[PDB]
Amino acid sequence: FSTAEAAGVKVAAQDGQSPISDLSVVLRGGSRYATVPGVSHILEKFAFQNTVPKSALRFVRELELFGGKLYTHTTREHIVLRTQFLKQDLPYFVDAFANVLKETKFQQFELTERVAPVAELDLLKRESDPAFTALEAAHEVAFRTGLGNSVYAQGYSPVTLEDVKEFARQVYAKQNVAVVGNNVVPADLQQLVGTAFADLQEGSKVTQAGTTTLHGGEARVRTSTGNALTIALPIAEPKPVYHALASFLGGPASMPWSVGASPLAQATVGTHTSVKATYHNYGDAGLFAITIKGDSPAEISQVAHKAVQALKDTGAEVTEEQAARAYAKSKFAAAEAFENPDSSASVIGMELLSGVSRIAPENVQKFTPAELSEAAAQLSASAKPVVAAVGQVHALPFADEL
Amino acid sequence: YVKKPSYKIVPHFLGFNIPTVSKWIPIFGIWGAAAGIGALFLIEGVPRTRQDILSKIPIIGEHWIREIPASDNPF
Repeated sequence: FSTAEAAGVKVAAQDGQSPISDLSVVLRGGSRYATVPGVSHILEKFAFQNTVPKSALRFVRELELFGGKLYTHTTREHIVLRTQFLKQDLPYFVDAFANVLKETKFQQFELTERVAPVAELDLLKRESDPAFTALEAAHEVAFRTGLGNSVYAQGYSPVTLEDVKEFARQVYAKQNVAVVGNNVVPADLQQLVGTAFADLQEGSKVTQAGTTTLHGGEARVRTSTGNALTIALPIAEPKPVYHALASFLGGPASMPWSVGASPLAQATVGTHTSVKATYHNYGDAGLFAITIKGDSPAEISQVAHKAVQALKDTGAEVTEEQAARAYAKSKFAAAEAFENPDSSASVIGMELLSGVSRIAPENVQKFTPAELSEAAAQLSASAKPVVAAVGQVHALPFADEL
Repeated sequence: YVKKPSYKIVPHFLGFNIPTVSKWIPIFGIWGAAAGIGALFLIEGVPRTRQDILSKIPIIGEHWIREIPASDNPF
């Protein structure tokens, strides 16, 4: 991805040999920057609504003629708007993004009838998985605000048209916008962005209201639709070793009809439960989480104990074999993330919008058994453990039990 | 490079356009035949229908040329 600048907008493109191009606008407008709860989700859903030059209806009918597709999502850091089309149709897509950022008519009926109902279905689909809920709850406990804001719009706190219009006034500005073009000729994209995004406001960098503060605690989301448990450990100094530790501890199987050779995978033997360790770097803080879902609260409780033990055991000693297995699983995870268009866009988006240089999968550091065990030791000896239980919460573990 | 999709709006009225209607033109034809045959069948008994239309059809037309003998007709 050759990083450049076109009319004040950071543009990164990588040419390829495929008939398919992906163009993504990455906006610094994720939920950590959200003025009011849920506004970044609503703004994401308000992309490709009526603009002054082109109605939502006309856009969709013309997109069907190009056979293009549209993908949008919100993270804690970004809003990502991606289009996938044939290479030759690049100018149309650039101009479409320009219309969205410059000329969206944010109309009250779109919010009531189109945008908010779709945002609500989006969230309900995600929450069907109790593990999603548990990991969301864990961020809320760990960070409270900023990273602790909900990503998604909720019913209890309604977003108004004035909320969304104000946020868009901040976000849709040259200072908060990065363009990422996969299989796009880099010189051609710079020329097009340079003409189309010239009259976009300059604006100012959106910032998190307040510094990131870490907290421990418990969340007990009582649902009737499945059971899950997250054990998170907030990290004050995000370090790349936690990727290796996440992949080492593992949890999912690398093979059909198997349990797996990872410590966390082996904690689920004899139970219909699954586990996944994940590490979330947010630049200024991190979260190391272990999420366990299952149908039995008794089995979840059983696995949860084994999971925290596994982490303690790792803090004791890692073998050389296990450290190499961690390097391999971690390099692979890095590679596939840079391939997947959704995650790819945000990776270069972070490089462009912040200044965090991307770590190429081929440059992923190999951590010795000493470095891995040291990282696990810090986590086992955390002052601020977070536990989010979802489901039959009376039957799930508590932080002080773990 | 393509800047714009290439299309036109065809003339339309009450949700009909010429491409669509043209597909149904033959069907209106057959319905018209069906209505014609049916109508003619319904009035086959009317003497004027026989006199003016049916008796004039070649070969077949003699089916409708029938005379009552003057000996058998009170009127």
